[PDB]
Amino acid sequence: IFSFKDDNNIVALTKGKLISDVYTDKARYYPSDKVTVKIELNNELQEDFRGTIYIFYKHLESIVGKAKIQVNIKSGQKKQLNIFWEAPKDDFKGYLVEVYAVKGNKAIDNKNTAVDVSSDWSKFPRYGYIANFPEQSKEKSALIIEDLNKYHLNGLLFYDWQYKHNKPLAGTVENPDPKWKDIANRDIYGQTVKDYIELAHSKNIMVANYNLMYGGYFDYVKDGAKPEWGLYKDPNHEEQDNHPLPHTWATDRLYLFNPANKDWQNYIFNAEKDAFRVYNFDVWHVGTLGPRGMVYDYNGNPVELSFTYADFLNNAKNALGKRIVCNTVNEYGLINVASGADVDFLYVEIWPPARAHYNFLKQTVDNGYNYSDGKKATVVAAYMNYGIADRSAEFNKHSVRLTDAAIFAAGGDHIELGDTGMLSKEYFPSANLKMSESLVKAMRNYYDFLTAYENLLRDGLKESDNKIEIPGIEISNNGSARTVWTYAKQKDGYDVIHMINLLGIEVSNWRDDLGNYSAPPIIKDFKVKYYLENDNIKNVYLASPDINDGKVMKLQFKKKEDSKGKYLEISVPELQYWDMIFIKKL
Amino acid sequence: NIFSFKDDNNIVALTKGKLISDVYTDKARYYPSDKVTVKIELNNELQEDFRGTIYIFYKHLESIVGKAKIQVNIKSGQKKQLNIFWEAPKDDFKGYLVEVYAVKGNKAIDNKNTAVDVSSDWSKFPRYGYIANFPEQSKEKSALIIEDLNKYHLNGLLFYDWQYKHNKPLAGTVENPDPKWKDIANRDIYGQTVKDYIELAHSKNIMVANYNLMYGGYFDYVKDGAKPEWGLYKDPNHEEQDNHPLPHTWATDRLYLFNPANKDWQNYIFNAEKDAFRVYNFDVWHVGTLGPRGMVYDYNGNPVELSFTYADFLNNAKNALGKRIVCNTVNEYGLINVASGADVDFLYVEIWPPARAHYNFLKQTVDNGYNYSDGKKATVVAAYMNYGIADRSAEFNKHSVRLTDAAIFAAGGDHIELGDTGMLSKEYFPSANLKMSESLVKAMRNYYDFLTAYENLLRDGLKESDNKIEIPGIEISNNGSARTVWTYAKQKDGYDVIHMINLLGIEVSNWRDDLGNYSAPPIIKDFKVKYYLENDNIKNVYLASPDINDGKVMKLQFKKKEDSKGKYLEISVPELQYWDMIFIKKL
Ligand SMILES: OC[C@H]1O[C@H](OC[C@H]2O[C@H](OC[C@H]3O[C@H](OC[C@H]4O[C@H](OC[C@H]5O[C@H](OC[C@H]6O[C@@H](O)[C@H](O)[C@@H](O)[C@@H]6O)[C@H](O)[C@@H](O)[C@@H]5O)[C@H](O)[C@@H](O)[C@@H]4O)[C@H](O)[C@@H](O)[C@@H]3O)[C@H](O)[C@@H](O)[C@@H]2O)[C@H](O)[C@@H](O)[C@@H]1O
Ligand SMILES: OC[C@H]1O[C@H](OC[C@H]2O[C@H](OC[C@H]3O[C@H](OC[C@H]4O[C@H](O)[C@H](O)[C@@H](O)[C@@H]4O)[C@H](O)[C@@H](O)[C@@H]3O)[C@H](O)[C@@H](O)[C@@H]2O)[C@H](O)[C@@H](O)[C@@H]1O
Repeated sequence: IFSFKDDNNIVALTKGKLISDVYTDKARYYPSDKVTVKIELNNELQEDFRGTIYIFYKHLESIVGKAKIQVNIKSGQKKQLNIFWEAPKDDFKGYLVEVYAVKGNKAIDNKNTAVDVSSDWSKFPRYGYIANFPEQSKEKSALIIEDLNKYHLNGLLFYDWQYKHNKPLAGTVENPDPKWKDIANRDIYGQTVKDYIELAHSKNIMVANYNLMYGGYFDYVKDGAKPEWGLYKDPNHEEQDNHPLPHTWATDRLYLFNPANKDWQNYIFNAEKDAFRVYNFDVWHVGTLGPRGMVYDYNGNPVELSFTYADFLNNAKNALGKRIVCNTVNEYGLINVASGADVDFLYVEIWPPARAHYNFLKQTVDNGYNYSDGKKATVVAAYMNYGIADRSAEFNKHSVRLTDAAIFAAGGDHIELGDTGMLSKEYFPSANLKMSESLVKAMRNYYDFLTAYENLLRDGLKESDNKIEIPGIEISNNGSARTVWTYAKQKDGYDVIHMINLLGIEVSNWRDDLGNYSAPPIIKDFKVKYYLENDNIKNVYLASPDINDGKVMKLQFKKKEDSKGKYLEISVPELQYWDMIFIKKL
Repeated sequence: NIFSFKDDNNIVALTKGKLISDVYTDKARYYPSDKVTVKIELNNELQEDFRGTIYIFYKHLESIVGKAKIQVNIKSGQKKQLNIFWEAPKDDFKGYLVEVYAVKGNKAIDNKNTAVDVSSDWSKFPRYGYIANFPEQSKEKSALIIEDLNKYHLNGLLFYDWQYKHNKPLAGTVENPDPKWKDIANRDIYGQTVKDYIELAHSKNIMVANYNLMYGGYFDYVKDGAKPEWGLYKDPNHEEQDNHPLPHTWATDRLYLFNPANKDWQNYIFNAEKDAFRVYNFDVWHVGTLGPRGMVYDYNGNPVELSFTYADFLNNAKNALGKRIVCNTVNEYGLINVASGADVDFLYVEIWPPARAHYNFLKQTVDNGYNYSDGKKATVVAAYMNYGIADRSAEFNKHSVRLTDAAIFAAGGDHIELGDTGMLSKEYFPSANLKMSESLVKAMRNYYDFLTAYENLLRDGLKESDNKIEIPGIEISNNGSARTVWTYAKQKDGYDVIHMINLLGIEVSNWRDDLGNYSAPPIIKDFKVKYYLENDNIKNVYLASPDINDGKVMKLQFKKKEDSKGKYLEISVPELQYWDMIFIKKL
């Protein structure tokens, strides 16, 4: 009766009319932790409810637990219901949690959440951000943290919280200044920073401190940095490299330093040590600005910037006793960081206008996997609808979903959600684009999916060369326009096939610069052919954040053979944006 | 066997180059069953008369597919040329090594090799070069230059800055072409030299490519009938047309850019090109691009993302002209778009430091072109060597130039670097301040023979292999890291192939060597390579290198073994200097 085909499942009639929300107390759980599932009921059935709430805990295709609770709730009344569960003992596992409201012998509402059991964020990063630190009650800060925990975000990057790039702590360790100007002359309140950190930590969220690897203000000599540590655009120390900034900001430019200079390292590590002593950050998120052209140290020797990164980052980790993440802009330095630096995971920011094609969302994640020999996960910053980011306007709910399907299916994570809603540009506080209610609802599904299926998306997978066909439909393996983008991967116990619908896409630009993409065409009851070596295939499944909020469905299939060999012919009921087929092997 | 180098009757070492002065062929590529003419130039510098035998062996990978011999009497200080005729075997898209030996008594005293490519079309195995200067000159002089380039088996040549204007390539009319004109840099171009080169190139089965941008026009383009409505703009109000700035002394101060998706621009530039192709018998339009332009808009203020306009422009150009098309995607800007959607003969990528400085990019550029085309298009790379010293009069670094070619060729690529001025040092092809030393020329002859002769093992039906490689005692990498042997494996029908590229003398993984000061790699002799291979139906193990006996295959000793990581072949390698290709023949 919890099956949606079943005549005793009228959920489509009454969806969201009893179950208002479902979420958990934390972002991440240690094995055997108590998990608290929180259910918010709001009876909008215009009728009193006297029934039962069913909860199923699922690991991929399997039921790993269930619970039921009788609940009455009168028309127009609200209630909360908490369900308590012990996280299973296996580390690094994702689960879907399915909640059903049942009256009589019939399911009348359903909503899902997810649970990530991971002892460390670094295998399955789900990075978000906080860009604003105004004076506000701890109570208001707690509400923002609760909002973000809905998406199971397990890391938060605090963007432009610090005082100076070469002196992040305002005041001193013995007496910290409670208020200061950031880079853009915004007011930052230290107590808001501290509150966010504590609230994050109570939900097992890692908190990351943004600063550049190599930046200092116009007046860096006053604070005790030397021109002799600098990075220069010429071999005669005339023009120190720099990042120009708008004239109302705290300094007219950030001057750049040589990361390989040992005096810069000692100086910046000491300044950060002070910041980490006052503000209980877990991570230093080390920013970079990407390739800088031909550059030189003070004495005119050329500097190969990317060759300096790993040494800097490993020394920084040792100096601070904290975790490190480095942003390799446009993959500049990614090979060097992936193979040599003890970073928690890889982080790649795309700046435009190269890397516009959908395939780069996949390929960036593939490069991170290959250059790390499969040891590091990859986070992508890929700012959606960037061409309209100076408009008072909305994120396009279609292109945002396709971009996330592209990154998530490839085994990546997309840094996009935060206190201001969603990122529209590299300056995180810029918030001219808002998420509509429909997009928010999509993101809840997509982030539940990213969590519950993490074991099939980015755990022990290799690329498969088994051929896929979708008879009658144009396909591509690389995100080409007017195709279903499809490719396969394999791991121990499972083969996974992804289908991403670009049939509505005329031009394969993931960014959707006018914010005007449309709903993909919907294909129902079609066939996929998967050319498989082995015969011991008992079951084939599908899950999609577009279909019943990520609930697994068993698919019909047949074993067949034609001129290209043996294959499974898989019956697929529906594709909207993104479907994940998964085949259970031995 | 007196021809093997380990044999004591082979004393080639002492008298190398003292009798066989050169070996080469009449054409760049051959159709199946064409007559192949191998030309052997003798110059007896032995200081005694020679009365012996010249042996020619025709090799396909490990196997002898033919042989010939001719006894020769040649006196001390005499020169003679032999012409030896062979029939190209019937299988298309095959490369061969041609080994020439001078034997006196039972002793081999000299050796020189060349190669032969049997290909009915250049596009599978492109070997692209250039011609940059078109002064007034005799056909006989043009023929000598084509002969020099043919030594390297170049099967296509890009004519760079031959044309009159980027928006009007033909000077004069079709019926009355101007016999000469000024190019974009105000150099004198002679029409007859362009024509002579085209004709000479065709006689050797060399494709000739006409350079011009996709979307460029001179400062006075309105006079020539082009409209600013077709243009590409840096703002949405059509205030400032996008442009490529040029020196003030040149024919135009700048090249104004147009929107390739504008059908009126297409129609105009296709007609302009149609006239040039009616006069000059070019085979290919090599369509230039400048790479990313930032945010650009059409005349009405609509944003244009350039990379997504390329494929359709190129396909329309091909259909309008009836000619072959190639398009350069600068730093891969547009590469996926062209590779997946354009009917180009092959892919072409300029790659630039600092972003793409790492050795890995030489391989990854080729891998991308291959993956994005679903294995259907070959890739050519432009990577201008020793760029940092290229404004002053000097020599190329012979070590970094070899390592760059090893990396490109091993990956299944080709490198556009050789032409009328010697070798490329800048993106402005005529800039020729760097010269190749004699020793580099000698290496390039070897490397281009190797590129041709081993084309079937380098870029014909190969996939990446995940079979483990170890080199005990030596640091290795799969990605061109500094202070390693760069090694990886590929497999095809009948062969596994293992490349080793020696980056042990490299401090920083940077292929360009901007100061021109890279050193000879260390030489590693008599070492072991472990190659973990499941199947044991192995026929033999071979090695070829352009650094060792001019590309001649050697059979290697190996042993079947097993340790905790699985079964492996322990392969004994006599020597690695720059680049070895091991290949393993399956049963
Ligand atoms: O007189 C003293 C000077 O002489 C010499 O330099 C002359 C000029 O050469 C070039 O311009 C002449 C040619 O212009 C057109 O073709 C331009 C080139 O098109 C391709 O290369 C594109 C691009 O590559 C490099 O930039 C990479 C990348 O960098 C980013 O910063 C940028 O945002 C991206 O858009 C860009 O893709 C390179 O730095 C840049 O110069 C190039 O524009 C193609 O592969 C090249 O072969 C081709 O040259 C025109 O179509 C041609 O007919 C014409 O010959 C050069 O662009 C000018 O900068 C030079 O002034 C000496 O070499 C120089 O030292 C001296 O200053
Ligand atoms: O009048 C409005 C105009 O300015 C606005 O944009 C402001 C600037 O934003 C960025 O620079 C500020 C930023 O600079 C460094 O960080 C640069 C980037 O590097 C990191 O690695 C990271 O990945 C990025 O998120 C980060 O932005 C400092 O380290 C950091 O503290 C500062 O915030 C741009 O780089 C500048 O070009 C901009 O001027 C407005 O958004 C624009 O639309 C207007 O141009």
